[PDB]
Amino acid sequence: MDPQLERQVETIRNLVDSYMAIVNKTVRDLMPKTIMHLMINNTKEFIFSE
Repeated sequence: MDPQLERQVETIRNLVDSYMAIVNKTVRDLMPKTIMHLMINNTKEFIFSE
């Protein structure tokens, strides 16, 4: 299967790397936004109002 698996393995690996690059961009973006929405702003609301 070496004539096939060699190419199939390389094909899959390149696809995985590209897709994971996209996922890393998305998570880097979401995390600061998620933290601000749920943690910092609620703290400001509590300190002023509660």
